[PDB]
Amino acid sequence: GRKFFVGGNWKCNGTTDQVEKIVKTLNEGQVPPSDVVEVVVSPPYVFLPVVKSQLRQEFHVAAQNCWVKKGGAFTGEVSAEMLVNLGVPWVILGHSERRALLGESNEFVGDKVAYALSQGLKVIACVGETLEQREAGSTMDVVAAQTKAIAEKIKDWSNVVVAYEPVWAIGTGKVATPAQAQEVHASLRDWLKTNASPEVAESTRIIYGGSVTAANCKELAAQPDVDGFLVGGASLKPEFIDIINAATV
Amino acid sequence: GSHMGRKFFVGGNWKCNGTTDQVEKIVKTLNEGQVPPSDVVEVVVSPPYVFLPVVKSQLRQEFHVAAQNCWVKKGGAFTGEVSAEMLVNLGVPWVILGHSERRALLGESNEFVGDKVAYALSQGLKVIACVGETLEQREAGSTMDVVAAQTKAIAEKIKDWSNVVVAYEPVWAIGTGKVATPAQAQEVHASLRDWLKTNASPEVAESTRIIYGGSVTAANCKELAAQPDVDGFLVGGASLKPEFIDIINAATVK
Repeated sequence: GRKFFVGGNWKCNGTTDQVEKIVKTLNEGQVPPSDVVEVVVSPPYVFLPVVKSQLRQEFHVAAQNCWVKKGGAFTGEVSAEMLVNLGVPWVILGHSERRALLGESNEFVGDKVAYALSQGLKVIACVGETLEQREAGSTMDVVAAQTKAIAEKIKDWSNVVVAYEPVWAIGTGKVATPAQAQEVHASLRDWLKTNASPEVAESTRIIYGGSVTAANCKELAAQPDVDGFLVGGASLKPEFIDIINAATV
Repeated sequence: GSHMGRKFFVGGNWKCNGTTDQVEKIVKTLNEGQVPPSDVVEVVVSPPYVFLPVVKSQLRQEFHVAAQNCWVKKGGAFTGEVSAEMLVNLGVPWVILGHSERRALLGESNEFVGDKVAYALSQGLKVIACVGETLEQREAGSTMDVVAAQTKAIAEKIKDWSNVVVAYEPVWAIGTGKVATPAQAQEVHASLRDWLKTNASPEVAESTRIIYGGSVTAANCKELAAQPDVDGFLVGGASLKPEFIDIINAATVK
């Protein structure tokens, strides 16, 4: 039904030599065919050209962010139409690090997703609640509000992937387990069924954006409402190849 | 009067503009341009992040590239951001920090910008540090209160100003319908240099380039260059155009 999706978010990491090595490893990696798994890798802006030119054609690149509207007098920002012009097909929007550290609001993220889609980008849209929010019993309230801010602004989900980030397991004493992931993914999919449409809920990939390793990827992949991963640290490692192969689960 | 003269400095801020073929054309025009030698003028061009590779690879030797921003500290778990050490590794020697658009639209605080400048320098980047007041601030009589606060936030975090260029942006004359005269630019630049004299040192005041980041065209660049405390420009829109070459040549006014 839904094609397994694996995204690698490099975050703010990379040197010319390290990028050379990562691309070599990606290109030499033994992975399932493209009808089994969809693979997207996301370098920092400055490495998008060299990665896009060297990367195997089954794998596509994503920017880690883009501006909320048309380009122009926005020093330091990269516009959606700029990325599209460059041939970059994907963008990550609303990552928890940008919501938390760069103050990106629900509404701001929703507007970014809508604008990115309008220019022809495909979007990985991130949602997720904090430990405080989870312990207050507000997990679905918060995730619903984040997702609604996006849903209100778009009317085509065909090029959207939703990533759930268990922010409550970042820097805390808590581990997000596959059972816990599945519970949120199922709840999110039900939210989509009720608030977008049953068709959108059925066809939209919901990927897990918690810690993903070779050690836990297969058990995560086996959860019925987990459609793949947004990988953090392991995306910089040969381990990423093993994670992609969890698609066959 | 001990210090060697300040080398004229012309930076081009492309802002959030650029396509593959346009960027190719811009760089070819720069490469074909007749300009003074590098002992007379220092030229820096600042493309969006995604065009830093191709611009660096094609741009004439005498000219150097700048990023339009970088992150406040060491890299890591900061999705969407680009670290100073990453830029150094890529071979990008300059960065623009504290641009008025980032202060206003991305909410970059005085201290945030000051931390960015200190960290960029610590990694070996050269910095174009931007300051300037809004129309409201200017009409409130707060021009130097605001610019002092912005500049203090940088000054309190660094010792060595050698690789800093300060850009004064008359935000009050950017998009408001007001214009700034070269006389008004000179007034602020002189006041800012006097602030540096007292709050850093007279040597820092004498050696530090203070460049004008208001509207610069081929038509007004020579009169701006003629101002004694204007050491060059941070050019906006004209930096995408052949006109940028004419602006670089205003260095000979000195």
